[PDB]
Amino acid sequence: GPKYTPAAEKPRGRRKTAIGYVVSDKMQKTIVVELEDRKSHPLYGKIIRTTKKVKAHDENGEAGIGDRVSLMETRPLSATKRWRLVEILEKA
Amino acid sequence: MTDPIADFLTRLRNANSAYHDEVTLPHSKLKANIAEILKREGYISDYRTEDARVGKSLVVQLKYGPSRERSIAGLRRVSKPGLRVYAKSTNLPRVLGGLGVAIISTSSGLLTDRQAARQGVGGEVLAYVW
Amino acid sequence: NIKSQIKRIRTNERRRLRNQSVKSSLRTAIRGFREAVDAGDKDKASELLHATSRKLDKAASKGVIHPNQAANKKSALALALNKL
Amino acid sequence: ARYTGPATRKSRRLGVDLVGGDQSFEKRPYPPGQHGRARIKESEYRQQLQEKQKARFSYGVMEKQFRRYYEEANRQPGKTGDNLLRILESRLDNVVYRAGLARTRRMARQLVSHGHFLVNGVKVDIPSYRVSQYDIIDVKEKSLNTLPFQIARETAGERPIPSWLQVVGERQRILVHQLPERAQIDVPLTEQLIVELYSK
Amino acid sequence: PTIQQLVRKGRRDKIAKVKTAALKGSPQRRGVCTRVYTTTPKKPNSALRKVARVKLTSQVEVTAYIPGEGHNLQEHSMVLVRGGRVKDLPGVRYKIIRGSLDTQGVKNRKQARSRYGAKKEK
Amino acid sequence: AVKIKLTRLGKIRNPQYRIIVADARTRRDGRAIEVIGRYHPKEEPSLIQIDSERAQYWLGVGAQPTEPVLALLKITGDWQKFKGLPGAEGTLKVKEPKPSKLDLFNAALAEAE
RNA sequence: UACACCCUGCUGGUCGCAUGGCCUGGUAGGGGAAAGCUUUUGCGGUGUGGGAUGGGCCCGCGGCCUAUCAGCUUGUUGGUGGGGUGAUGGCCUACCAAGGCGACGACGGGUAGCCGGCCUGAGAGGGUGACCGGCCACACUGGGACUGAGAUACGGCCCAGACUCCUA
RNA sequence: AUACGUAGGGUCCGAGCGUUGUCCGGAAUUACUGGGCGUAAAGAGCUCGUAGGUGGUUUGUCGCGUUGUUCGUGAAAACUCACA
Repeated sequence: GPKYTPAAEKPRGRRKTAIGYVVSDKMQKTIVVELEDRKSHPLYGKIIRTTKKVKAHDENGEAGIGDRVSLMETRPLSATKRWRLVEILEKA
Repeated sequence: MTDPIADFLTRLRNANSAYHDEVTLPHSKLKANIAEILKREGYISDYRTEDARVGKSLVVQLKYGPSRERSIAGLRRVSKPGLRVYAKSTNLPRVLGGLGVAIISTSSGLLTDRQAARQGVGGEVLAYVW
Repeated sequence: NIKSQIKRIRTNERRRLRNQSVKSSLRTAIRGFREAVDAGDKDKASELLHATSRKLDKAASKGVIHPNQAANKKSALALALNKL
Repeated sequence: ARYTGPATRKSRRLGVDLVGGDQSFEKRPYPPGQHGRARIKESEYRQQLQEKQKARFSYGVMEKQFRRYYEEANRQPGKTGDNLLRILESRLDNVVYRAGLARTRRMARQLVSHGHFLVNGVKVDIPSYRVSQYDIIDVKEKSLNTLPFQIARETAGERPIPSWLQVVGERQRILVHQLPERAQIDVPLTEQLIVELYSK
Repeated sequence: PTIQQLVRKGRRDKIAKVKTAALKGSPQRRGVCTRVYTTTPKKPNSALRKVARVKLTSQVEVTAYIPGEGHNLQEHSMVLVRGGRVKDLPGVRYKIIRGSLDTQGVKNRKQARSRYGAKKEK
Repeated sequence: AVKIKLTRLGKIRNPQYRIIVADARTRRDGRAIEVIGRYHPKEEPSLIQIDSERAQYWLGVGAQPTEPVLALLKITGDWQKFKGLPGAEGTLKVKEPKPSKLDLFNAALAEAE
């Protein structure tokens, strides 16, 4: 038979992507983004709404304070920075 | 002031209980449809909306039979603020074991227990009257 | 505790002792290539990169270093030559 | 396992026929002892306890085997009162007794003790054996030729065979057909008290 | 009551109300008894009840009752203490098993015949 | 590597076996990747019921049955499909026909009357 | 000798998740192996392409208590370039910058392996991780290293103590 | 003294039968289901307001919450139904 036998494409993607607001675009190639949750309480039923301060990598510095942006998770790119700013749709 | 629909139901309860044969109300579409379905199933006599303070006003006549007896048995908002309530297609509660009727604000609009059971969508129930 | 495998003890001592000299020699060659590249001489760097791409590839074919560490070092020295 | 005492004293205490034809119990219907005459502090507790004790002592069944009867009856889809009476009317010794082939409950108890019966071809020395519908039943010849068992089989003028049991030949073949039905059992005092008490 | 305030905090039970304190909730412990002096029960129940104070192996010093009529235990005895509840006596919530490690069963006990360490009559 | 194994089940005196596929480094009763058969020496015909085509796949990728597992494979004729040397045929025996639940009482009634 | 493979220089096409991915891309330069025994059912060796299964890393979410525990934080955070690693990544390291974490409870004190489950309870709920199963951690103690595809290496090793034993 | 102790005599259970230890429910005795706070437990001495929760009438959007649906999915045993 052929010397070379081929491989597969392992359908890949769907890295977690969500809409956040840039809030601490302060450090070089670095932004901090926040998210919203709306979850029914396990016991009572009072839907609580909380947040989360993810750290994202901006190689370009496009974002800024209070911008409605989107983020996809990457490979771990540093100690607490695991997000890629893509599909920006609001500033300020 | 926090809750308008609870005050709607409280006024219905007091006015019917205190033997009044009518009640007047501001006309926000929510309570409008609540009283609309109420007369639809016949726990009240008839509702009519006219013009008032900047909005409009709905006036509700309570159905009383041969004596001063109310077809309404009672009213209680369930999906209140701070405890808003959602329900699904399967476990659609049966009011008074199924005797009564309820309000369930479906994604397709507004439906009761039996209607939503015949159809099968859920998401938000409200007060029930029996 | 002694149980029917001191032969493994001697085997592992030998296996980890040969790699000591092998790794010392390879690291000395790599450091020499480092002085070649930092000195700014490109012919010596090219020849040392050639020799080390031979040597570390041999060592990876042998049982001293995993295949990919050798490729990493080969690429690093190759770029060090390519830019000097 | 097995109890020891006779049935006359328990008959008198519980105040019901446990032998069925106990001459001495009707001779002394009051409970045994110096104070069977003395009136009891009546309680529905006593009513239910008397009911369950009559049920236990009538068939030769015994208490721990009796509790699991109620538990499995409650596990059944039907109402527990029906299921308990059905299963208590579904015992191997009960099946062979209602055919009129044993003059006493202890008759069948000691018969299954000895191994004088056969269900579907397998010998079961276990009175707690369950006999299903359409089971083939037979009696061994060693007991068949025994004199008192000859009397029991040939003078079987005892209680009639219920519709769910059918002795269909000289081989004492009790070709069971259906379950003991509530409309067919003709049970002694009911068991709703047992269900209500145990459920609490 | 302020569902949100429940989310903030709340909904804990009141108090354990512990009963046994020998140790480990032990079905029984063993130890050395002392101070076997008899004290007085409540005035309406005028009598005198024989008790002792036992230092159990659990390294706690508790008060045990001596049930029955006769006793076998004395000072420096390997008494097996079990939990009990004697409302007739103040602060006495223990007993010592008869027919056991140290204390011989109560002599000629026949109404109980299992308690009080009364073995089977031959 | 990978091996097709017999794993033990049932109570003490009567053994039963599930034909599983698993790593060697596991134990006799580890997490089965897939149950592909079952077998019981205790029952009369040593009756075996095997998921066939999954075994075909696993033999294709290189599953290596245990010695009695391989014996069972031959007992099925499954080893005559992946290897396919003579072709696959029914090799295992079967439990005897035996009467039914209803015909027993039918015959009993016929005998009685 | 390999070019089946890897590294580099350039470059064509192609899919994109941005790093990039695919054409054993190509090109050109460079480099990388092996085995015998045995007649004997034959067993065996090297390299690569693929399966299979075993894995290694990261993340969503779930599940102790205690401010009579409210500040914590400098390799901490981000970037850069490297060292190192199987691969990412302050993992490490030189510089740069000052961030980052918390009342939606940090940082502390105490406490505990955890789940399929099991048991009670009508239900919710509550209590447990017996055994049978699923993983993890640990194998005088504490530090260190080894090898192999793979090591807290329980019946592998060294070093610092403990303890014990033998002792010229 | 039918309560003690003793005898019968009776109740029940049975190779068991009682005692201790622990957990759940009964307890609504944490009251989400399913509690209260004038006199029984419970409105700080009184203000404002950060955090937080929390919302008037009405137009269009989004469908996050929420619901509807397809599928992957939740080892075996679990536990149950049904069969042997």
